[PDB]
Amino acid sequence: SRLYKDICSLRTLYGAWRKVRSSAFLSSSDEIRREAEEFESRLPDSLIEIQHALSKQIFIFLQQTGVAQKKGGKSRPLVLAPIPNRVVQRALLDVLQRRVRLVKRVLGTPTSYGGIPDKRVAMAIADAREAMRTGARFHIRSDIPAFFTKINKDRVLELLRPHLNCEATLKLFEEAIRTDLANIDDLRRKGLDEIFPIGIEGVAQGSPLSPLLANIYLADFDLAMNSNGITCLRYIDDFLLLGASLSDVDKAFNRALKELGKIGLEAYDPRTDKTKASRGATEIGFDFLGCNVSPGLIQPSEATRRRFRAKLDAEFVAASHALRYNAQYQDGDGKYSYSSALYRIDKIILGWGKAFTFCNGSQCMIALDDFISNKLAQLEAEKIAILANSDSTVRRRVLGVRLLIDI
Amino acid sequence: SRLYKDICSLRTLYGAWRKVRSSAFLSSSDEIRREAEEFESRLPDSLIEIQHALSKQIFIFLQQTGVAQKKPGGKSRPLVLAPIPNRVVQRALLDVLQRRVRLVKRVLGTPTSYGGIPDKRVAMAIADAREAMRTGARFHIRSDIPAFFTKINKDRVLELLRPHLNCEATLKLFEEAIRTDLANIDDLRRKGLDEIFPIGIEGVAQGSPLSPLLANIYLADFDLAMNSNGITCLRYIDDFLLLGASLSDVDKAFNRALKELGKIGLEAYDPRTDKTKASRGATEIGFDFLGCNVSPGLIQPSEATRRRFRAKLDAEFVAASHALRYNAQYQDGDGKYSYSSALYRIDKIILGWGKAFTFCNGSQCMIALDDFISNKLAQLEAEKIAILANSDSTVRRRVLGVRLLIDI
DNA sequence: AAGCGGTTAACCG
DNA sequence: AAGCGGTTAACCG
Ligand SMILES: Nc1ccn([C@H]2C[C@H](O)[C@@H](COP(=O)(O)OP(=O)(O)OP(=O)(O)O)O2)c(=O)n1
Ligand SMILES: Nc1ccn([C@H]2C[C@H](O)[C@@H](COP(=O)(O)OP(=O)(O)OP(=O)(O)O)O2)c(=O)n1
Ligand SMILES: [Mn+2]
Ligand SMILES: [Mn+2]
Repeated sequence: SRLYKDICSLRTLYGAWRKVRSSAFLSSSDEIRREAEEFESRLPDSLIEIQHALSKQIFIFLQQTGVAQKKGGKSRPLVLAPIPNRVVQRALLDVLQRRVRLVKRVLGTPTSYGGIPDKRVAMAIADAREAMRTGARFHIRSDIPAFFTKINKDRVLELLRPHLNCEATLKLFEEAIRTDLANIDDLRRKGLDEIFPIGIEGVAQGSPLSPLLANIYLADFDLAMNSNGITCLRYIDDFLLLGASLSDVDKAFNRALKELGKIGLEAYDPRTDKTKASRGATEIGFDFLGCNVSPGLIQPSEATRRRFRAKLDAEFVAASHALRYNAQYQDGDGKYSYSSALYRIDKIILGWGKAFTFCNGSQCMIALDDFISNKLAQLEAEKIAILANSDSTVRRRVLGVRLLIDI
Repeated sequence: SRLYKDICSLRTLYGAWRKVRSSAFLSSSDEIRREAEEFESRLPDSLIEIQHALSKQIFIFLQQTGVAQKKPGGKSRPLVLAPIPNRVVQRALLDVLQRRVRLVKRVLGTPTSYGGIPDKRVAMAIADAREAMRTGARFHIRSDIPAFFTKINKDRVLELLRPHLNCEATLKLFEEAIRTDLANIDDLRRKGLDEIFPIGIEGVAQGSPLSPLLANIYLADFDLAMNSNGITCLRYIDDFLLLGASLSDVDKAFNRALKELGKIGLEAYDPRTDKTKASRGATEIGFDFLGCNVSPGLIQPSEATRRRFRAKLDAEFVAASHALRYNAQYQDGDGKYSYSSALYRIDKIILGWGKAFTFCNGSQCMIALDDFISNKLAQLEAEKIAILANSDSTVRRRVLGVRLLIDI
């Protein structure tokens, strides 16, 4: 089977591993990094082993580890797997997306944008604002509660059996999407087992296949909803319905509830969940994918700016505490030294402002820059007060220039 | 042959490629890493091509590029930049020669040799020297070989390793790897820089992984001869220390060293004529070795090493002051030299340097260097307070180094 | 247009 | 103790 042969090819497996290591080497978890160093060493052989197993069809997905990601909703069920699992999983995604028509068709879908190669949030935001200015005068925006968890692996499998034409790739794909948690007993003891995809409901959050799986799951939804003069733009779970009449979108959301109902999914009702979903005249402006889409103006959603000001606020108080602490105290992290804090704050402004460069949030950005400018001025004066009466050593640990005598 | 089989191992080759990739991917050179990313793409095939060729013995080293590199003094480092396949096969050769060749493992093994050897550091040599002093070595001569890589003779190196390798194919690969062929030779000849590069049998390429091992193999006869008759010779690459009970014993040793070096075509800086490259005198008073000042009681960074550090730090502060003035009036700033970014980098320079001399015990000069830092620092604050007193918010953000969202 | 062997950003050849 | 897809470090799911 040429499809299966691609999966066992060393070009694919090394391509996949390149993708996996790019993450592992940066992992906060030392074990993941070191497991990757152990895989990077013996690299020709460490992938040939997998290639060998895959070829003789005796590859074994190792038991995973289910952890709880700090989360509004229930702690995200993060399924962390060994490197060979992640490598074989990333391999499957690469071969599926270049060789399977249904996959490329699902990637092709014009109204789907999340987790699709060559597709970005900005493109959706553009299409949305294009629908207004073509007769979109009202909206509903909603998302699927616990989407992955409610995804059914039996429906996933049944949709994929036709377009696979390789019973071996079917077995591999089947084992790829199972979750066998090795810490299951500890997880039962905390009463946490039930949120993980240990049964047929759910896909592993943390597998590379799951976003494709999700997008395949809503293939039917995407088609049904783009009809009746109602335009639906979906990024992952989030869907924006755009229409001429409030009545029209209201009915469409009702059709959506039935459409997601067939496949086990609900959708936050805008009137019921104003903080999770939205409804109204597209003119008032609406929040979508972190932007506020007004037809005159487009900018990051207030919540995104709020988050950003809160992260900035935290850093600045962190610095102030440190400036007093470093004076009169020998030990400091030095992360919060004036030099380090400003350096972090500068790169935070870079990283965030870099993603919103498409947005024109200038009235808001100037306020965010006004917030930063004021915060910067305060700390500067705060430190000069302390520096005004300070010996060289104190200023050194305050400013963040290490002392050689203490190394 | 097991030796050659080893070199044609894709695990051997990939190991070599990993080390080459780590260097090329951080390379300042536009050309060099572009070449490396392309090799990382197509990686599976990129290396089998080399493996096929190595197994077939059809492998061809490609033409290299010679670069005279400005060095302190009028001296130039003859850089030989090679294509990625050259570089991979050469690191492959090094990795195999150092794990399978008995002579090679013995040369790395020698106790008195420390440069470019795995599991070996400058401190281990400084420690060995102090012990020799503790057991009665009260006088020393320290010297260096001029242009050592340039004067090594490939034919002697081949003669030394030919009995040990036991494979004609390994020997042929080694000869091709040692050899230098330059694409840029006509341009160098017009320059007059052609002679510096190892185009001839004399010399070993700088920028080749093999060349540091070759030098250790070349000086192995010197290492045994020097460590005799009450004299301990400790060598890191070219640099050598002769340790003895009496000045006469060290003086006699230097003459012996020149003779051992002379047979192999090498020479040493004279301790009386050149203060910078050789020293002579009593170990009880201090002497410099490998950037350390080795006193029987105290070890510290050497005075030259501290001057470099003081200059590197001074440069950083000069740049910071200039940018302080520039980032106020203009917007074309580099930002690397903004107050926040400047102070942050200086801190990490101070980290890395103090980390290098943790094996030293002298605090007096560390304290004086700390004082100099605090002086330049407080000056820079004076310069920042001044500029910012007459400043709007936009200038304050450009000076301090907290970029504006508007300018993204 | 910037390379190599090595060490706990840096250091030594 | 920390994962995934996608995009010009971050953002969005
Ligand atoms: N860091 C990650 C990783 C994966 N996903 C995936 C899994 C979710 O099922 C899907 C939908 O995105 P949501 O943020 O809406 O996630 P949930 O549907 O789980 O949350 P909620 O119940 O709050 O809608 O996106 C995600 O959102 N965020
Ligand atoms: N950055 C460096 C420093 C040194 N070396 C190698 C090649 C040199 O020939 C050898 C000896 O180091 P020296 O610094 O003593 O250099 P030279 O012997 O070439 O010059 P000099 O006459 O100044 O001693 O170490 C190197 O490859 N790269
Ligand atoms: Mn959701
Ligand atoms: Mn020299």
